[PDB]
Amino acid sequence: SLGAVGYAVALFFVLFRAPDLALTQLVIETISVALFLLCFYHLPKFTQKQESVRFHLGNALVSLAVGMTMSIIAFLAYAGKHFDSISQYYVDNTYEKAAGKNMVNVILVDFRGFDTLFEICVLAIAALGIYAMVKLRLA
Amino acid sequence: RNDVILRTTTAVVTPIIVLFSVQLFFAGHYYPGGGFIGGLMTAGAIVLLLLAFDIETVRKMVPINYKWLVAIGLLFAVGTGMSSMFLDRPFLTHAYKYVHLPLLDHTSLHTAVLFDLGVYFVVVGVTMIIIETIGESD
Amino acid sequence: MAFQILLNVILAFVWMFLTVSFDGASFLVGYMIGLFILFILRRFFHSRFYLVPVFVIIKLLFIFFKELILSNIAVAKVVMQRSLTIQPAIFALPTELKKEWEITVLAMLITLTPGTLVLDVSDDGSTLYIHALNSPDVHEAIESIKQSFEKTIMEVSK
Amino acid sequence: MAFQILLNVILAFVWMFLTVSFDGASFLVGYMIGLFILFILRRFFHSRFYLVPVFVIIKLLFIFFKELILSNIAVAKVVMQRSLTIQPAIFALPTELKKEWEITVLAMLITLTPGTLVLDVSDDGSTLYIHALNSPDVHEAIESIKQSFEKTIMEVSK
Amino acid sequence: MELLMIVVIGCLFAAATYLLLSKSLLRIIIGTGLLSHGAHLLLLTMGGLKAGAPPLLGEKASRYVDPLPQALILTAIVISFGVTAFFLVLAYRSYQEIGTDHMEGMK
Amino acid sequence: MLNIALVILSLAMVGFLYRVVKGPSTADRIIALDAMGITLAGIVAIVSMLLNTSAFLDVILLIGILAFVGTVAFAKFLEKGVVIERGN
Amino acid sequence: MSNLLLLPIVIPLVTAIVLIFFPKHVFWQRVVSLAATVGLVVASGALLHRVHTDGIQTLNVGNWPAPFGITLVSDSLSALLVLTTSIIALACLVYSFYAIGHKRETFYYYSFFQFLIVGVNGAFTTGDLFNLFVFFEVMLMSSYVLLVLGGTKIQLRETIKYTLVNVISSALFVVAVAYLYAVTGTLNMAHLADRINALGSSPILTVIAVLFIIVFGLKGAIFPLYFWLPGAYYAPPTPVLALFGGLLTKVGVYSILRTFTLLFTHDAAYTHTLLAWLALGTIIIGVIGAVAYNDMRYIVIYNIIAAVGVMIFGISIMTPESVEGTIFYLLQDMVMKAMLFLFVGIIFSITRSNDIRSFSGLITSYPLLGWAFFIAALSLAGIPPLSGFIGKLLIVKASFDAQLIFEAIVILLSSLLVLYSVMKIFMNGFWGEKKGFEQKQVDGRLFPVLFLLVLSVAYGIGIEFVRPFVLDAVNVLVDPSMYIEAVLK
Amino acid sequence: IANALVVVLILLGAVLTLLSAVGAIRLPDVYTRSHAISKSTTLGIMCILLGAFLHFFIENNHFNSRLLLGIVFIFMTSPVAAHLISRAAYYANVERWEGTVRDD
Ligand SMILES: [K+]
Ligand SMILES: [K+]
Repeated sequence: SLGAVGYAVALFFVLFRAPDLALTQLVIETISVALFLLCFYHLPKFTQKQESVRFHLGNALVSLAVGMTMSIIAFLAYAGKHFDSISQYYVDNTYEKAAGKNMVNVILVDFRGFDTLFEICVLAIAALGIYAMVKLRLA
Repeated sequence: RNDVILRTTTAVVTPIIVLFSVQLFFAGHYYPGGGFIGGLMTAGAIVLLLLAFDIETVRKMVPINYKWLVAIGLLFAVGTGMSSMFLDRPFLTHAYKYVHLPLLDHTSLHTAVLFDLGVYFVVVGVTMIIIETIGESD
Repeated sequence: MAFQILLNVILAFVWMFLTVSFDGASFLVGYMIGLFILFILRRFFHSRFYLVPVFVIIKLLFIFFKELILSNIAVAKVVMQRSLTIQPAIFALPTELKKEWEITVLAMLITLTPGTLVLDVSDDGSTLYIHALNSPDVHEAIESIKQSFEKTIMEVSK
Repeated sequence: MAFQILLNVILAFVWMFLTVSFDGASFLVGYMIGLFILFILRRFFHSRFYLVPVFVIIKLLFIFFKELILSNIAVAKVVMQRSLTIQPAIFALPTELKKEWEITVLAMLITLTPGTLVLDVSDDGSTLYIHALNSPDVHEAIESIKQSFEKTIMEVSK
Repeated sequence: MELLMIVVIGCLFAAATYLLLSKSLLRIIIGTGLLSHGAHLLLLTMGGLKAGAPPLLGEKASRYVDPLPQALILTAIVISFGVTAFFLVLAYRSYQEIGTDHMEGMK
Repeated sequence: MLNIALVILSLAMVGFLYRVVKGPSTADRIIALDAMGITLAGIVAIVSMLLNTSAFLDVILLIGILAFVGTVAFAKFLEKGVVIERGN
Repeated sequence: MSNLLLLPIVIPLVTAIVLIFFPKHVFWQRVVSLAATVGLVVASGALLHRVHTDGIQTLNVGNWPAPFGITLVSDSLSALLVLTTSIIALACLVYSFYAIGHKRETFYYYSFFQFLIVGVNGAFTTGDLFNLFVFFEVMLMSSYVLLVLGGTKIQLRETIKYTLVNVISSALFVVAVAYLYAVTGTLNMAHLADRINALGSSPILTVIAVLFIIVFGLKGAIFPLYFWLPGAYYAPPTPVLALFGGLLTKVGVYSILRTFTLLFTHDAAYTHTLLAWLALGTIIIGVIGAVAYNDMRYIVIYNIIAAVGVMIFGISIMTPESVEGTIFYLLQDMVMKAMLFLFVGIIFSITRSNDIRSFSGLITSYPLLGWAFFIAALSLAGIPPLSGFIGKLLIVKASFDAQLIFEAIVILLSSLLVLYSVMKIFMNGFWGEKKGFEQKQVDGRLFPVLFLLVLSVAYGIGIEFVRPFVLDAVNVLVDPSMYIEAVLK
Repeated sequence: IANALVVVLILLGAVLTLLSAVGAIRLPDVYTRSHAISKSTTLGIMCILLGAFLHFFIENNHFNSRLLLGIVFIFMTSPVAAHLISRAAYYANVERWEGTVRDD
């Protein structure tokens, strides 16, 4: 069901006119669901028992309060007073100043490319850390 | 338990995945795509080769270690920034650049594409490190 | 069978170099001339004059498209039928096919045939098991169909 | 060895078709991409990754040119020499070469070698007679030269 | 249309919060995933959802969808994937060496 | 028109979802998920015809290659343990 | 030239990349990381002199103007924090040379070190909220891996806990950026500060400011958001822990500081009384935890919590004297908490135990370490010839000048209780007769601790040298008009 | 949209996919469902993609080769997917709905 949530968020990205988000979302959700299925089938066979989600009333009240709180803050923020945006510059100068017709990629590598370097760094740290956790077993 | 059908359809399916990933990578500035999705699907082609074969056979077929790939792609992005720094400009200014290796004399390209190429190599390397690290754990 | 095609391509290159014009029209003219020349020199080659494998792989493409349409019409009349009528089967068939490429194109053709589905090609390349959807309807007629299919696959590879 | 070259050409065609531009530059780009892809898929083929036969036939072309120049320098110093010095010979050599193409490229190479001329390749494809211009000068050294030549001919065809 | 996206990201937030407050670790990582989906959809929604062309200057439309929130979302997606893959391999390691899944029992 | 084809594909995806919920063995659920992904690719093609944009065809070929890789991965999983073997 | 501002960011980054190629060659790992950290210290000192001589340094990353690209801004406070980070990193690196075993540093240890200092140095100098987000995840990802590296059961468990908390807080910072983008429409600090001051009478800005308090207080442990930190910092090894206690919680404090001195200035009464009560709760939680434990690591952990509470209470007053006092206290507290974790590590190396009740009599065998810990304890408390006096003196003076008597008395009694905790360590551990330990010669690792102690003593003596930097920092914090006319040119 | 062939291709692919779905529901065994799903949704999705290909080729004069490579890929890959799931089901000692004369 988390997989179905991921693929349908990708279908929202298609439907809200975001092609790059849809491509990356589909591939990343397929890889992540494969990692969840990795994590499932190595559960220990003792004390497993495959039991349902236990109902506690305080957890349900806290969860409904969290969801309705962020819903009402999103509604209050989206529907108030505002200054418009700064994306007329990016649709006016993606081709006249940079060399591109795509605008998500030109933002990612040219206008704001200084933070793409460090998400590359985050992925590098993540892969090196996974290698280090699996290989080092000093105990 | 011979996987003759799986191996032969892998052999005829892997080139169109590789062409699709390279076409996603080269057409990034003008159409959707980029280093991210192209690197992820190059890794997907190598994943398909991993599913059809062993773990030693695929590193025999593709003789790369991927930790050097993520390091060298990080170097490409940082070096693009440094080459921007030396010529009286701020870091990652991204003007044009001629490459005559000699290959296709004086190929004039925008230097955001080598930044994308660093993105590409690190994505391929990270995905392959994760998958073949989990695979040979036992 | 690919050496003759490569040889025709490089003879078209030699024809384009023999003049001083480089264009696709000169490439087609040189390819036609090289086709005639390789028709003269069929004795030295070993396999076949190379147009016959081209026409029979066009034949296999048309067989793929036609058996796809016939298979989906058969599934259409099975599903909308009252679904108590079918009779399943799993059966073996002997095989003379040696290389794994012709074995997988036989399997991919016979999967997409109306009423059949492959499971368990044997470890030896000598028999192929297959799941028939309708047992008394298509078990000997479709065996003649797959004998004609593997006959055409044999005459691709000479 | 020609199937891989044809496969690289048609993958370059697929690359030119995957975009909408048709030009030789895109053909070279697609040919380089297909060269990398066929380097990935070397396991399925049987003969060799196809660059090594290309480099060794370039090696045979250079050997042809160099042995031609050396042969004409040797004939130059034989003819202008006082012509009472040469010693003729006709001798046999065993042969492991099977197909007639490698036999005739061996014969065309060893004709053009300094001090040798072919006559009577045998009816069996097993021995080759040859006329040496200088008997004590080149009869065992040039036999080592032709052993290296037929070694290179063996490693052309794997 | 933004109201409907608000009332569905609220349900994603409530579900994520309810799964994070559970007793097993795999439910907690599933709640992490749902919280990430809710945050990314919230970035897209609060950027605006008024109809225009996809952000591509080849299409010569009069008005375009906002390009900034899509780039911010793609940054957040690749960062969230890195942390999620790390945390899943970490949960695998803790299953292998400790030998239990009960989060309250972890002491 | 195109809306009729979307309704028909949506009801088809609901049918494959009914087969992925029930169905005793795992293989029925796998084939239902494969067909559900291919139907999603069809929905993306028709909504790209509706939006009058050529900006989503890469999504279609991506859904095809992802569906094939996922199905061969889990079909390798049901057969004798591992999805990736160890070196000899 | 003008790229000097990137030299705290670029120099460790490059270093981390070139440390990936040779894992098994530990000698060259040590040599390259040591030389690059020394170059980092020299470059940060040059940046601090650069921002002292002429004005505040702004650099657009591309050649793009100020709203539309990423802008990096170094004022005097960020340069001071970068230099303090550099000194702490050098001392922790030499302690890492002597302390971390062979097996843990064949597996990419110094790379993760350099990525952590990349994350913190990038976080102190940025001019965008979402770039600050990305630097938070660089920092946090490297801290996850440095916490888990080695793979014993304890650091597995508390890596699960720490990772869970930071994932939740990362998603909350995403939704805060989303809300603020929907209100304002921009993403750099200066231009959305101008836009917030153009519509400052709206309640949604107060709600989003409270949400940033919750996010940054999950980052640096405030009450009631502190609960992850005791077990998480009880897990890692000693130089990793010194890095964590010196650097990680103090960038949340700086982010709160920049947020409420730059962005949210209208309707200040509600936000400042909220900050005052959260800070008082933080101080009380910290001193209760410091009194409660007979365990050295827990004592230093709750002293981190108490000092963060004192700094937040200094932030909660919009007077330049309180801002000056919390800047002084911030710098010395970073240095001092790194120093105290290195002391705790040396003592654990000697005793093979962490229980105060288990050992006594260390002055008779380790006199230099004992009197160094004595001076470190008295400098932590705030005794006037030592480091942390002028900071809490200016905080107490600015609270008395704004009529907060009870809160100033809480600050002074907190100073008393933190002195009691560290002197409990000194009096029960070092004094007494010899029963707990066996004679073992320490070596090498004592000297970075002595270097930090000498710098803290010289910091306490030389306030007149280190003050005009802090004066320019205060002049840019209590007036953001200079900040927004430096960037938006 | 104005073409008879494009409309009938789109609707025929849609209806044939729905036929694949009702064959997935109604058929009693894993292998009969493999038959129905494999062949019918393969031809349905290729008819839909051919319709979209022809629509963008006609009313925009844009030749999109990605759709053609998608058609060739789906044709190559969905029956071998059904083959792999059916062999995986057969090797799991799974058999349903009154097995006839069948050999191992
Ligand atoms: K997120
Ligand atoms: K998402």
